[PDB]
Amino acid sequence: DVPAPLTNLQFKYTKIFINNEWHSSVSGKKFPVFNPATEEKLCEVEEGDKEDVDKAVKAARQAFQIGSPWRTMDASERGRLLNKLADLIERDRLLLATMEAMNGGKLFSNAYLMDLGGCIKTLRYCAGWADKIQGRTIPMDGNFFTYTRSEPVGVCGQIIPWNFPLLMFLWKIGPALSCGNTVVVKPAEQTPLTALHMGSLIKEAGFPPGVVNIVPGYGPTAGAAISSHMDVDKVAFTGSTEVGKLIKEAAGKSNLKRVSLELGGKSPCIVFADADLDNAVEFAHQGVFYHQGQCCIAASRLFVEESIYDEFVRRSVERAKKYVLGNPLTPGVSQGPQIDKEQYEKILDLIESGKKEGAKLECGGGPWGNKGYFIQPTVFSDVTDDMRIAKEEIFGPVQQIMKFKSLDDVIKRANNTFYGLSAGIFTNDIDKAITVSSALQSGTVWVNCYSVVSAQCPFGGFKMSGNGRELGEYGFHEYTEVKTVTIKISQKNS
Amino acid sequence: DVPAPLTNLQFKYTKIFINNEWHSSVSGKKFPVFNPATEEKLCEVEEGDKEDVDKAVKAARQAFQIGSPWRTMDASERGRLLNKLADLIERDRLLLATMEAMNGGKLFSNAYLMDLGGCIKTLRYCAGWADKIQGRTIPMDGNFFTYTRSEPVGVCGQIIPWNFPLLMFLWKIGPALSCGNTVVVKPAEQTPLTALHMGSLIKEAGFPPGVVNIVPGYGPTAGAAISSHMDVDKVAFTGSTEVGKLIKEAAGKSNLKRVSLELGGKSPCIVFADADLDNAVEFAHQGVFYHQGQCCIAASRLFVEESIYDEFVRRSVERAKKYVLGNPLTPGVSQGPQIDKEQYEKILDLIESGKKEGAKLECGGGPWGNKGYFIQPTVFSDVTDDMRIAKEEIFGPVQQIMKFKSLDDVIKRANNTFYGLSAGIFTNDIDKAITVSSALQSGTVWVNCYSVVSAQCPFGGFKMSGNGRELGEYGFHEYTEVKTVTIKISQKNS
Amino acid sequence: DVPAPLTNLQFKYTKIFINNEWHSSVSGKKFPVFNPATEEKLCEVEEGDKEDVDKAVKAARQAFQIGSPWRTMDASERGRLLNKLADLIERDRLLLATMEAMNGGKLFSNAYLMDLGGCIKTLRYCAGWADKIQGRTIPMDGNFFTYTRSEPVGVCGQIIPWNFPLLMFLWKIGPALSCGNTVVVKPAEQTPLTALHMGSLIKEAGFPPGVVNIVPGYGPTAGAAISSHMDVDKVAFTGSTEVGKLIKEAAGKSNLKRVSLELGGKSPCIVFADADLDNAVEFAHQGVFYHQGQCCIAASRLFVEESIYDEFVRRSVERAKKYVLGNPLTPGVSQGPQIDKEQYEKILDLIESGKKEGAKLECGGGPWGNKGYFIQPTVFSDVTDDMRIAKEEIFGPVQQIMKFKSLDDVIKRANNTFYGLSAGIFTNDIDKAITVSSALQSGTVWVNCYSVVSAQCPFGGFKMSGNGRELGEYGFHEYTEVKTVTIKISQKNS
Amino acid sequence: DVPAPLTNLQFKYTKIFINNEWHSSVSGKKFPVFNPATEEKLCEVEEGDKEDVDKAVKAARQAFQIGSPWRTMDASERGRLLNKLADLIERDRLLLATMEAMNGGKLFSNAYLMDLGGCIKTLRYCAGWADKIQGRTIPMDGNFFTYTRSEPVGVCGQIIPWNFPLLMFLWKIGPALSCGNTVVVKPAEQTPLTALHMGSLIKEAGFPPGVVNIVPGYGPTAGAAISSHMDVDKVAFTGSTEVGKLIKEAAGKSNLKRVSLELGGKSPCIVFADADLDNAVEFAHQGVFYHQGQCCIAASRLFVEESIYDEFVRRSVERAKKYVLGNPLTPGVSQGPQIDKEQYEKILDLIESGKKEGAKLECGGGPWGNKGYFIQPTVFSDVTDDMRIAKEEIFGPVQQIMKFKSLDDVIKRANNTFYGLSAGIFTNDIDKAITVSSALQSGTVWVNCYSVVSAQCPFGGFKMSGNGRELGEYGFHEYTEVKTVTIKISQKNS
Ligand SMILES: NC(=O)c1ccc[n+]([C@@H]2O[C@H](COP(=O)([O-])OP(=O)(O)OC[C@H]3O[C@@H](n4cnc5c(N)ncnc54)[C@H](O)[C@@H]3O)[C@@H](O)[C@H]2O)c1
Ligand SMILES: *C[C@@H]1CN(C(=O)CCCCC)c2cc(O)c3ccccc3c21
Ligand SMILES: [Mg+2]
Ligand SMILES: [Mg+2]
Ligand SMILES: [Mg+2]
Ligand SMILES: [Mg+2]
Repeated sequence: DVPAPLTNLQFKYTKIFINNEWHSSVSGKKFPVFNPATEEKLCEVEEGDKEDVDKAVKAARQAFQIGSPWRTMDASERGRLLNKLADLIERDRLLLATMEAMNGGKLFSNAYLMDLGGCIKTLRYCAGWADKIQGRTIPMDGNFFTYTRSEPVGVCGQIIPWNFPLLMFLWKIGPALSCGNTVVVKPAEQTPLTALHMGSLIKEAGFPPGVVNIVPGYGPTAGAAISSHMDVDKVAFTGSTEVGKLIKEAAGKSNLKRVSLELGGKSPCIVFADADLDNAVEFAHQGVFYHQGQCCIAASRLFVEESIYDEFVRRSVERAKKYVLGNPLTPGVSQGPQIDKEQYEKILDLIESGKKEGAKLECGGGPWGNKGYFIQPTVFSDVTDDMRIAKEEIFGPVQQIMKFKSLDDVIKRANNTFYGLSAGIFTNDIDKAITVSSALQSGTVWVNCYSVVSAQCPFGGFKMSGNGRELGEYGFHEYTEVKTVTIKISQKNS
Repeated sequence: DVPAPLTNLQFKYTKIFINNEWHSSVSGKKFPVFNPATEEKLCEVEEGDKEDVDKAVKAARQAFQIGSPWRTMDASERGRLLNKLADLIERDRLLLATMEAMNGGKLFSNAYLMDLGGCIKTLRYCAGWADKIQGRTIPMDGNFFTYTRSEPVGVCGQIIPWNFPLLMFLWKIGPALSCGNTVVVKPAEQTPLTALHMGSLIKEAGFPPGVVNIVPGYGPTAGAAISSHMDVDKVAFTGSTEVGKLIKEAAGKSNLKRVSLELGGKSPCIVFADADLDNAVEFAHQGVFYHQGQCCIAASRLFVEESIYDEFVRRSVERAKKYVLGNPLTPGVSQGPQIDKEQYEKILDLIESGKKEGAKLECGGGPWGNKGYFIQPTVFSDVTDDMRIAKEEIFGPVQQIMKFKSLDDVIKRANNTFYGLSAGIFTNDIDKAITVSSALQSGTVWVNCYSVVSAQCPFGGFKMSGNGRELGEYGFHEYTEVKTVTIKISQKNS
Repeated sequence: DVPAPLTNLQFKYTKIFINNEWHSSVSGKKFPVFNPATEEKLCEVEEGDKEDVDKAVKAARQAFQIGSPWRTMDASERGRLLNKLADLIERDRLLLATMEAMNGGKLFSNAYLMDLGGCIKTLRYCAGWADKIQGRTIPMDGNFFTYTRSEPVGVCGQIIPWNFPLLMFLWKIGPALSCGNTVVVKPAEQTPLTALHMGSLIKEAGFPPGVVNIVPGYGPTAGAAISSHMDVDKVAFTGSTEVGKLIKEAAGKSNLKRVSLELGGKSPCIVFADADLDNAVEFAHQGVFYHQGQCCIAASRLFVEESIYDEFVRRSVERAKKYVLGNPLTPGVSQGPQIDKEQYEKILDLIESGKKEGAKLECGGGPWGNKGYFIQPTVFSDVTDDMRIAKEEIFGPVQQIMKFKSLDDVIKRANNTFYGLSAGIFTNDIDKAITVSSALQSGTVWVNCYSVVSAQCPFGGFKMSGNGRELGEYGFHEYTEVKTVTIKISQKNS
Repeated sequence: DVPAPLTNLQFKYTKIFINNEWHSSVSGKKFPVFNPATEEKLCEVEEGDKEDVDKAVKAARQAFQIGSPWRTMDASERGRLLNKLADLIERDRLLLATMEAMNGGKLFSNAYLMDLGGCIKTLRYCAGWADKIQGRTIPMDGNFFTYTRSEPVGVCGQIIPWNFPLLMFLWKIGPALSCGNTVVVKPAEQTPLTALHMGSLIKEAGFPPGVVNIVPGYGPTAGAAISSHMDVDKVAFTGSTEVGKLIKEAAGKSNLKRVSLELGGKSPCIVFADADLDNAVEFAHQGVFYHQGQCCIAASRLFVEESIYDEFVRRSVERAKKYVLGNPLTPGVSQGPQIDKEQYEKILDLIESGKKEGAKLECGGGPWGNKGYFIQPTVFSDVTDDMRIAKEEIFGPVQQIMKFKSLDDVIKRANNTFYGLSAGIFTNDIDKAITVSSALQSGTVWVNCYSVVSAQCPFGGFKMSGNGRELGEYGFHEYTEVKTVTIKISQKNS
């Protein structure tokens, strides 16, 4: 039961958020934000750059000083504040979902049910960890009492993408704040608006000034000012593998800030002949087509065992033709646009390369309409490993179906990539489920399912799909810096 | 390479061990110890009773005093000492395996390979935990610094059975000493000898006097003096359910000592029609017949799905006929005797009740030989839930085979017992493996195997099969007592 | 800022709570509940006995069946429900606090601020753990995949006292429910009313029927029916050491249910000559006098170093005379009554024994008024270790002040008791704070403070003050039963 | 019992170690290795470069393949192998200590007692973790079974310095192998020899070929080939800040390899007026002067409260005059040389800058001897924060003494650096010990001691002193890569 979206949405929060106040850009420049389904301008936003990032970093640093309200507050109160923030998101759920759909080209009921649901659940999970992040007491050698503190890391710069704008925002700030950090967040230039609304809710919830700062603007300006900043203790980034390398490099060049990255993928989904086919087809399909193919974890290499290949192809093609393209706020639309022209063209070019290189176009395979960035859902069969569409992250509604016969071969092929974010396996065989999931070089492996992401699980990549984990117990701990304290005593006892 | 067993074994360690010295019993009484295969007396051992336990408890208490060598030693030195002990057991393996086989009625190659191997591995595992048992620092409300210590509990009384005498001995002392406790061990009256040899090695390894004390003797005398003792901080018991109840009652009446129990079982082994049959037959067979059926975890209700039941029965019966009974030191013998007359008679009485209640006797069914307590390997089929042989722990070489046709039924029947020590499930279906293992009320559930016990895993019962877990990470934490220390400070910071 | 208490409170929930419904006692009997400050009857409550407990246990067992709503619900939803319950407590805070003050003889603003605040904080802490209770994956020997499940224990019987009725109620149900158990709760006969109100809020929050059942009634009837019940998996108890022994015994005799206990104390508070005296006097004072001396953790042996003894006595006596006795709902009253006549007389008798045995009565020392169970706040000096008032838990407003000179002596004297719940030390010396807190045989040790209890910390006794811990990470885990699952695989890899 | 050092040492292991075999460099070049006390050449070693690193990386990759001996071995056997290696180091202790002292300029009794002792203890600690590294099972939302594996990361390049060559070698390989990784080690060009001896012992202990590979050689050649390598999964580096930046940059540019760094320091040691002076003088003195000042953690800003500053200076100066410089193998020598010319000259240049900037030269201040790189022990007083000797890591026997009078000031001054490796605080005040240790931005804070480093504790820097922790529980988790496995099931139960 999903309400009707708001239609005549008026914008309010369009400025830089520092110390719980709204500021104009130091330059005075602004940049436009668009609806990808219509190409209309939604509003303009202050364009943050280096000098705005520097103010935000100062604010975050002051809020993190020993003795400050955020440092001396009970851990349990950090938790309380995070739950209050989630209450405010629930109150503003329609507004946020509409806003997210409009700005992001995202199907409204998905934005309402999945994105917003995920935002709330994430924050609630995080809230619960605040007073449960613990250090140790250690029975070291000699007459000493030794303990550790799990302290916050400090000022954390957080740079995020356009595909799940609000959700990614909360994935970053929730764990950081739960652990006691302060943050400077740089939303994607395509999708600042829901993040800016969150600023108003952070203030309303009662967070002290300087605890969250938000600086909308471009990557090589505001983004790079964060990655290179001499007083940012940690940078966390989600985005393209290419900018990820630049972030790590900049961290090295500047102050050796801690780095965490999630960079997208080319995730294999392997379907063995004993799999439940109905289950497998639907999961594989959603796994590559969700949000117009704009998921990091997209099942973009679908390996199907020979004896079921033709049938799986047939069913996949049938499934891919059940969409109605158009405005994602409009009742009955089941596929939205891609986010912007750069992505649209990237994807068309890759689609052309699959045609040129001999893959079999089964459906779709070109643009749709004459307004907004729409691409027809496309399936290719007889794809081979050396094709661009088998190698490169497409980030559009383009499914690749490939054949295998040997178990050892499909594992080596699945693993033969610099990516490692996720993978899926479909089989009813216990032994294969365990051993194949052990052998895949992927951060998450799903078994008889795909795209199952929950706040209780750590999430992130092997190899060039990432450094570190987000969420679960394991993620939390990476927003802490360990301090060992060792005290000389006259006599130690067990 | 299993070497030849020693033959002409001379006994040396036959006394009460306290403060690293050997003592006569206070009464001067001794009790005889027998070889169950031949009924000949091996030697006499000092008969420990209440007054000897009191001496052992004072020794253990003194060794536990704040400022003693054992309390002030580095945790890592506790670990070194445990590893040194394991070296000594390695050195003395042939002698201990021989002794264990003679005293216990145990197949000599099994004593040498399984029991002794397990002793060594258990101690090595324990040794590694010693300086890794850690407390916490805790972000509690208010201007306080709080931490916890994982202290040893103190003086632990440890009462053990006759079926794996040396391995049980090490299962008790290893974790206890790892965590810094002192102990008073009470070996079974049937099988004190390898434990007494262990005293010599504990001394040789260099443990401080009073850290391990061993009081051979009977149950209602020495055992009960431990369970009722007003200065024992914890009792750990492995044995019968009946006596476990007495121990727990004694603890309640005396000084509320902490209690952990492992009490045996009536463990179900469920073989689904989709299972690998060769694998299931062998594991289920070893699962009930191992060590003349004298395993707490014996797979003594074998539920087999109707479509494969007859075949499974036929194959189990054929497998059960491949034994040579005799002296467990003699090459080619593959089944030894039961431990003693009382067990022998309990088993024959239960075999008799199966015949009387209408079970189908497939093979075996009575004694063998003219010396020592031997029973033919016995298989009953068409067993039903209401039969004594389906409800009571038999603890001899007696297999019950029953059938089932519904998943829900067989879970409910498996669970319908006051026991809950272990269970097995044989299937190739992923869903059944996870969901049935979740639904079984048993401490250890094996899938496509049985009797896989390892030091890294916690082991113990649901329901009346026990309280607490032994070994693994979890075991070690039940040999500690948690102390919270909360220190007022002028101002807390995260 | 505390509101005025309700004055004309009408009672509504007076029945047995089973399956989210209100039931008459099977017998039809009822028992009266009184205001201890006035001796007026508040109302009558259904008198639960064995047959009511049996219905409650059946309900709890059915709610815990595999497939039931409570077993299949997301862990995160158990958390959500617990936070909703805390929201309802906040909504009903005035009502509950008034009710608690009236029924319990508790100072209203303490009930409002401390008890109710604690109730809410406790539940919020618990809620946060629900989806963070995790098992393990274990790299055991051999070709196996091994994991553990932290499953709930089952049906947990929970028996509680009259001193902090609502708070103790939530201490029990919060962690149990967070971990997925079902419960049968037996409030104290003196103080059922706030617990019964909680039943209405549990239903209103949405908990499934049978998840919490509440059976008001007496100890040797309803209490003993729980401790002896053959289908209760665990009993948790707070109360007198005497009934604790009976609970453990009954657990042993019946079904070996798991036992956890918190049993009160004789806690030492040690004040060294370098202590801040202002701080120390006020903490020691509150530490023994809070809630009319009716805290388990009462600082009822106050050891003061010789050179400051006379001054500490003087200041303590002055502090003890600053009370206004009377009705705990009345503005300006700072000391309420004791809970009932049995306690009142226990305390008077102990006060008489201190007079008889030669302690120096410094103030108070007898009853007050002629209605309700009021005792004048009493301080004794020159108390010695062999006096009844130095040995026995008094549970009334009676402070014992004792002298020491030697550090080693005061430690041995502090430790010379069967009790071990808590202790305090006041010193500015780092070395003493660490080493003395290590040497004290007490579950919680406070340093330069006293009575600091928070949900993030495990809480419970050494020796005869308890078995197990409540709250913190450590408590949570004791409402779980560990299951190890070991799966045979073709080949294991690290 | 420190034995006499060997004199007439013959070298045997001088080559590149790959797959348990010794190789010439691919170029055929060798490089000379010197004794810094005498400047004489010890031997020549094969000069490893990019092509030799490529060979080592292929070997390590192959040894890491799914199904290899190293991947399929029981975790507990990894532990056994580590303990066996520690046995071999024990056997070869005199030879290794002699070698370490000759090659490193290190006091022979310190090499034998401290360095070698530490090597052995570090490996024993690591050995015990191997089969105790565990993942999780996770109660995630929905009908799923989720678990995590703590897998090894893979191929780890490990680049180490000249100051504790063998101990650093074991600090790197111990945890890495414990967790199941394979490695490529690059010892410092000044000090390859004990590491090459270790290759022989790795082979003798029985590790599979390719599990450890060692490539002696220079930094910008072999080191850089590791940090840039497209098939190394993680680089771990201990050394200068400057080079740490290069490594992190190289990782970003190449394959986003995981990076951990320990980079040295400018560690403050704060002595309050209430401290025990005798204790503080000695710890602060050893804290800066140990191993000719060549410790990352050197207490190189000594802040002393004004009321005791002059006395502290006087006593420090007297202590600094009790050295005999010479060959560190000669009985009675208590200070050896600096490692090499470049370090020697860096130190003299810094000493010079102290004189020029107005520090008060109390003793020492220039070179000594006519052979080897010796510098007089030097103490400067009246040092101020802006001086080169207060800002830069000197890494020679040079003590800076400064004064302070306010707690707030001294914390701010201690923290005002880009380093954050360690700090010490000397005080007897409980409040200061906890609160100042909390406020210091340093990885290890010692209280009333200094330089207490133990295998059970995590060790590493805040800020530009490092990324990540080594050793303790926490260290071991950075040699793992977390994989989440999520399996669809028909119905989940708690
Ligand atoms: N630890 C504590 O917080 C605590 C609380 C109350 C009392 N006490 C101590 O105990 C003394 C006596 O108080 P009490 O008589 O009110 O406490 P108690 O131990 O009798 O009662 C505690 C709870 O146990 C129940 N109970 C009583 N008898 C039982 C039995 N035979 N089987 C099962 N349950 C039973 C009661 O009905 C109540 O719910 C007090 O003076 C005090 O010293 C300690
Ligand atoms: C009874 C004991 C004391 N207490 C306090 O809050 C005293 C504080 C007084 C100074 C303002 C307290 C609190 C909680 O939460 C408890 C829980 C369980 C057992 C005992 C207590 C106490
Ligand atoms: Mg880009
Ligand atoms: Mg018996
Ligand atoms: Mg009573
Ligand atoms: Mg250099």
